[PDB]
Amino acid sequence: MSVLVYSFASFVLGWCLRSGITYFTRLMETSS
Amino acid sequence: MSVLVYSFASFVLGWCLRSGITYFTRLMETSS
Amino acid sequence: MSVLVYSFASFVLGWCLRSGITYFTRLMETSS
Amino acid sequence: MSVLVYSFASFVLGWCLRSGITYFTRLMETSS
Amino acid sequence: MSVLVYSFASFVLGWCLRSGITYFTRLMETSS
Amino acid sequence: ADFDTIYQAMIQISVVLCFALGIIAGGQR
Amino acid sequence: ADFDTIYQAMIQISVVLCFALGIIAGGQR
Amino acid sequence: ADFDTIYQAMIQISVVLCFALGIIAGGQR
Amino acid sequence: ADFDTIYQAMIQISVVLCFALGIIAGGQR
Amino acid sequence: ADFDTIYQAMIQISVVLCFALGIIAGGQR
Amino acid sequence: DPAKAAFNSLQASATEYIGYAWAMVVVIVGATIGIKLFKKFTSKAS
Amino acid sequence: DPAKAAFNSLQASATEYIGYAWAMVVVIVGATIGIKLFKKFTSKAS
Amino acid sequence: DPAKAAFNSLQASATEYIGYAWAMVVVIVGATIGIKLFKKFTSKAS
Amino acid sequence: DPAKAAFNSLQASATEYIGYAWAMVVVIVGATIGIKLFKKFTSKAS
Amino acid sequence: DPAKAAFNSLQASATEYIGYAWAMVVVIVGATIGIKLFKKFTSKAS
Amino acid sequence: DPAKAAFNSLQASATEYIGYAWAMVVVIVGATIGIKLFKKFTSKAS
Amino acid sequence: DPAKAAFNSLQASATEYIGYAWAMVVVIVGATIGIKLFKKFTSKAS
Amino acid sequence: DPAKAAFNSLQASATEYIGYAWAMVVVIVGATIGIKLFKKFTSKAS
Amino acid sequence: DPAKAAFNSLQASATEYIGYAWAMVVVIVGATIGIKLFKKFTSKAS
Amino acid sequence: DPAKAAFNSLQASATEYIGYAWAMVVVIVGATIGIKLFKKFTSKAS
Amino acid sequence: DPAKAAFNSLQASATEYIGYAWAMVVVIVGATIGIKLFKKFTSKAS
Amino acid sequence: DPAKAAFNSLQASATEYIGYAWAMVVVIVGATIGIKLFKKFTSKAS
Amino acid sequence: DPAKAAFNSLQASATEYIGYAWAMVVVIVGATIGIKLFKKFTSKAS
Amino acid sequence: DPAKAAFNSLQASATEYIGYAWAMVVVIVGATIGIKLFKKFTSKAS
Amino acid sequence: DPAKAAFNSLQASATEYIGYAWAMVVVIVGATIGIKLFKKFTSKAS
Amino acid sequence: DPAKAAFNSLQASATEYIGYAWAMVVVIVGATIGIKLFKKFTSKAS
Amino acid sequence: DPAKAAFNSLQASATEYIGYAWAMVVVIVGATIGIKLFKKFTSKAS
Amino acid sequence: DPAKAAFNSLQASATEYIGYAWAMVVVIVGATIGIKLFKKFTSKAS
Amino acid sequence: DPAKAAFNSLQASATEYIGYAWAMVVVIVGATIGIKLFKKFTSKAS
Amino acid sequence: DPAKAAFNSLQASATEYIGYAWAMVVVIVGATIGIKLFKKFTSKAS
Amino acid sequence: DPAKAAFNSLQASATEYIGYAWAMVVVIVGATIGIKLFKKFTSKAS
Amino acid sequence: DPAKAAFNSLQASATEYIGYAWAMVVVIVGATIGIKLFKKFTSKAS
Amino acid sequence: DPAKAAFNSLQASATEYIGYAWAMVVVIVGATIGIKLFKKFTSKAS
Amino acid sequence: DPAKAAFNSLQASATEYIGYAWAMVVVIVGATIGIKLFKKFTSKAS
Amino acid sequence: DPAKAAFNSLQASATEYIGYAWAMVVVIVGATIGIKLFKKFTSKAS
Repeated sequence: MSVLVYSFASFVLGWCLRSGITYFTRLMETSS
Repeated sequence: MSVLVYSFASFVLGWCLRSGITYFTRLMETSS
Repeated sequence: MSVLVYSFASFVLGWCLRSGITYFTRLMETSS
Repeated sequence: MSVLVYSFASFVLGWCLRSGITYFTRLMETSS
Repeated sequence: MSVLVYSFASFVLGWCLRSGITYFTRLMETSS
Repeated sequence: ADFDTIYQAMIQISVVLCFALGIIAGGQR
Repeated sequence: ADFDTIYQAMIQISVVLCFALGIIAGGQR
Repeated sequence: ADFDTIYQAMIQISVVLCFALGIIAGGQR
Repeated sequence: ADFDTIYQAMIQISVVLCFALGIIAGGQR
Repeated sequence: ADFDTIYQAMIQISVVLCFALGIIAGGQR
Repeated sequence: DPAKAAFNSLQASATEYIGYAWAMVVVIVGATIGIKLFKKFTSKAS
Repeated sequence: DPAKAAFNSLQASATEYIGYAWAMVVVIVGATIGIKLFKKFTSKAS
Repeated sequence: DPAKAAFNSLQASATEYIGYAWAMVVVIVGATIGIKLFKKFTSKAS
Repeated sequence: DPAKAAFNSLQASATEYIGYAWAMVVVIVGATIGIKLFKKFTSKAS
Repeated sequence: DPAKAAFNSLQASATEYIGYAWAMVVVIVGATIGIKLFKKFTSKAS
Repeated sequence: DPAKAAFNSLQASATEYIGYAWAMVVVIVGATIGIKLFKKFTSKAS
Repeated sequence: DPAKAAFNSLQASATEYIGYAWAMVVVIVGATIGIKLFKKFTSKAS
Repeated sequence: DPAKAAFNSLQASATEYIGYAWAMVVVIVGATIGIKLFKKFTSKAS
Repeated sequence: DPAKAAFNSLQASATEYIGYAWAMVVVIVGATIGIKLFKKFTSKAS
Repeated sequence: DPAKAAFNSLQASATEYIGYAWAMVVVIVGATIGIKLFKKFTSKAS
Repeated sequence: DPAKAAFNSLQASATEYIGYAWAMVVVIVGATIGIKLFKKFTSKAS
Repeated sequence: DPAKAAFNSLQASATEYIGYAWAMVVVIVGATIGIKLFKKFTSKAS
Repeated sequence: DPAKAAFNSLQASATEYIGYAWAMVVVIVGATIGIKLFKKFTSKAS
Repeated sequence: DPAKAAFNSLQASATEYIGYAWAMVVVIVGATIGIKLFKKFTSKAS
Repeated sequence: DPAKAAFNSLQASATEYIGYAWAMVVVIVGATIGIKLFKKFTSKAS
Repeated sequence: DPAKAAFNSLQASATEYIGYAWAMVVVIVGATIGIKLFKKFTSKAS
Repeated sequence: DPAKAAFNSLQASATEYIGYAWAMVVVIVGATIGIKLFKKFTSKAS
Repeated sequence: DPAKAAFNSLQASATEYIGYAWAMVVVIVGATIGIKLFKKFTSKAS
Repeated sequence: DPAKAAFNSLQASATEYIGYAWAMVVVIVGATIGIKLFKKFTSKAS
Repeated sequence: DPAKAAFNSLQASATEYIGYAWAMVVVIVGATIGIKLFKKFTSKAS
Repeated sequence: DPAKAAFNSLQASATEYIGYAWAMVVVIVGATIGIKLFKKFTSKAS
Repeated sequence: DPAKAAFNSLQASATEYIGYAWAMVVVIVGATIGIKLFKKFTSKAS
Repeated sequence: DPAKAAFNSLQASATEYIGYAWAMVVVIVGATIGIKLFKKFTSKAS
Repeated sequence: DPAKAAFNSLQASATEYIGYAWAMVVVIVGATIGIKLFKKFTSKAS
Repeated sequence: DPAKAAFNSLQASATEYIGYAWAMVVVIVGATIGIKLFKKFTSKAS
């Protein structure tokens, strides 16, 4: 289960890092 | 066929979990 | 060439099944 | 380097074939 | 760690090359 | 376990990945 | 290390890739 | 079965995955 | 070279693929 | 053929997949 | 081609969807133009 | 062929997945287009 | 066929909306025209 | 099907979301049409 | 159907607005015609 | 089955990920639709 | 259920906006109608 | 019902304006008629 | 969870972004409505 | 809530604009009615 | 080269797939743009 | 045909208004003409 | 072609509306001209 | 070439729509202009 | 050239309306002038 | 480059598509502007 | 350049429309001024 | 754990990538929203 | 924090645009109102 | 407050125009009344 | 970092693209506002 | 800043347009008032 | 640099369009203003 | 390093692919923005 | 400066129209005043 846990953690890390950009861009765009 | 069945089940699980977010966001957006 | 032919057939099957949903949704949306 | 060269050629072939559809659809859509 | 470092460098290279197209197209589109 | 075991498993993994990529490609409007 | 080791690891990698492709496919509006 | 068998199968799987990723990349408007 | 060599390389390839799929999934607005 | 043969081929397949995923991620507006 | 059957099914399904679309377009456009013309003519007719 | 057997198993699994997707797609599109048609026709009545 | 069910439900929804919309158009148009004609004739007669 | 439970959960969740959407649509459309009609009638009423 | 209930409510809301509007029209028109006739008939008689 | 064990572990991991996504989705959509409703209703008040 | 919380928060936001909007509509409409009626009657009386 | 209160306040303001218009029109008409009658009577007397 | 830290960072970052959005929305909407009302009132004020 | 504060500010900004507008209306209407009555009464008297 | 043989087989398979896609793309775009041109020109006739 | 019924009802209401306008105009014209003839005849007689 | 059939129907619907509109115009214009000539000729003759 | 077939079909569709649209424009424009000119001259002659 | 034919038909209809307006204006002017001259001549004779 | 042939085909295909687009744009824009100008000039020409 | 050719054609189409419009204006204005002067000069002379 | 070491190395690499993305995102969004705000406010000044 | 820098730069851009826009609004509004008031008073005085 | 300064400047310009209108109206009224009185007095004297 | 060179190239390319965008925005907005203001002022200037 | 330079240019372009517009207004208003006073004073004197 | 070539080509295209557009604006505006001024002066002189 | 050699080979292959993409992107965007600018400026000339 | 040339040409055309209007108004005023003076003088003489 070790490689599954760490591979899944890598996927969640990637979503979290990029989602911060997506939310910032979307909020600022609809804000103006 | 075991690895095919369980790998396919993983794909369907992923679609089902995320599709719940997509439908909620889309419906609420067009609702307003 | 067997695994290439069957793997490619799997890709075309997936495109065909989903494209039926995409076309139906798009046509009905622009229809209204 | 052989498998890299042929795998990359496969990627470029796929982009070229599909991009022809994308450009045709986009141009005709904005044309009307 | 060698294959991880070089595989990650390949991903960043791909993002950098394509992002140049995306930014150019988006800026010019909203410019007009 | 055996080479044949790895071969059969790899083939089944390949077709299920190609189907998933097919769904993603087909869902691009 | 052992063939069984590679087999088990490959299976766990496959399910986690299929889930990620599932999220990408499901997030296509 | 044999190492050559795994090698040839892996190469054929690679080109068909790269083509599918190519279609997904090309279909991004 | 050795089974351990293939095992370690495969694991490192898996995490870097899962991160890339994570970026693609997160960039879907 | 040889373990080294499989190792080198797998590495070359990995970098070309990571580049393709990079193009897909970068083309998301 | 092992997936030729899937393409053939999609082709027979697509022609059905196009018929569905044209039917719904005609009814929605008909009502929209009808209401708009009714309001325009009644105002011009004083 | 091992690949043939894998593809045949995938065909059966695919029909389950596309059956699930269709049952969700129908209801969702019935709701979104109905709220779109609702908002449009109310504003047309004006 | 789930596709036919989706089309039929949306066709029924559209028909209902068109009927309700036309009814409201008549009432609102009648009031607007009635007020305008009243103000016009009351000034001509006076 | 190992993921049939996930589909069943999505189905029960979707019907709840559709109810949420219709409720919010009715309140927003109601206020929008109400304000618009109020301004229109007061101007026609001089 | 949430649609039917909302459509009936929007029609009733329009009907009550028309009632309020007509009351205002009568008050304004009555004063307008009254003042005009007052000035006219006063000049004609005296 | 090794695949069964991997899938069962993934199910537990998936509930964590979908719980994280839901907690972010709720707040983000509460903000975007609120700034959309804000801009819309201010302009409607006009 | 995070979905219910999201719907409830958005429903509360919409209700607040509708109330504030209606208040501003009344004030702005009153001024516009007041200016128009003033200019109309002051010319009739003069 | 915010609209009902708003319509009532607008009609109350309208009635106020009429009260003032009628007061002013009586003064203006009285003045002009007075001048006309004065000139007419004096001319007839002489 | 090895990526719980990443989710916690995203959560603290999201609440900051929502504050940024509301601040910019208020200033842009304020100027837009202000300019529009200024033009409307000056024309009504002749 | 940033929304409430902004809505109150937009209402106060509208209120102050209405005050400025009414002042301008009185000045313009006063001159208009004054000039008209001046020309009318001068002709009636002389 | 084993990779060369795989790529050559893929080239033949690709022509089948792009031939399928083209035959669907043509019909679908012929329908969507025709319903777009239809709705546009009807509204232009007005 | 909802439009046909609506147009017929609008024309019927229009004919009603004319009936009332003609009745009022006869009364007003009769009154002013009567005053004119009375003054003219009495002046000629004396 | 569904397009041709719909276009012909929208043209026929416009034609019938023009017929209804012209009938209403004649009724309104007839009363307007009649009342004006009545008041004019009565004053000219008597 | 499937691309040429798609362009040719869409070019034919556009040509048909333009012809039908121009015909309806002439009929609707003729009615609007005819009503306006009739009302203008009937008042000048009367 | 559909526009050329449409413009020519509109101008031809306009010329038709003028022909009718001139006929009616001759009758109305003749009648009023006749009454004026008759009254004037009879008064001068007696 | 094994896929240079594919790029060369895409390049020769793209220049053909650009020609198709410009041809369709000119015809659609021509009809749209023509109809709009026709309506504008006929109204200005009375 | 397809752009230049289309732009020149749209300018020539506007120029010819202006020619048709001016012809219609002269006809309408000529009748309007003629009828007005006819009624005026007839009254002045006789 | 070999997977632990790979994930820890990825964490360090990820911070480099997200630092690069952030430095580009900031500048790009500063430009696009500024040209959006520019076009919007110029047109609002009107 | 790159996010704060992005927000601050966009907030500064918005503030500059609002200031420049308000200045141009005043100049353009002043000209429009000035022309209208000039034409109104010059006709009243003349 | 840019709006406050703009409204004050517009009202100041309005007051300027009134000052000029009153000066001109005094001259025009004086001239016409003078001619009327001169002709009247000379006729009465002779 | 083996791909640091690629990021550095993208950074130097992005600042060039932003300059290109601002240049094209200024020319398009300038022409758009210029044409719009020209039409507005010429109509106000009669 | 390209923004500042463009905003200043658009303001200067508006200023020069206002100058041209005022010149045209004076010419048109001068002729209008001149013709009206000419016809009025000629009738008053002779 | 392919990017510079793209920008230069688009900048040239924009410049051509602006020139052609301004020419057509002048011709169309001239006709509209010419018709309006003609109808205004012909009525003042007549 | 085997990975180093693979990455270096990929760098050379990447420059070919990005060179191909750039040569297509330039022409395509030159066409789409030119038909967008064309449609926009024609409609602005109006 | 295309706008400067266009404004100058519009003002030149406006000055042309005034030249023609003044010529016609002199003829019309001369004719009516001549008839009035002729009738007045002949009546006084006899």
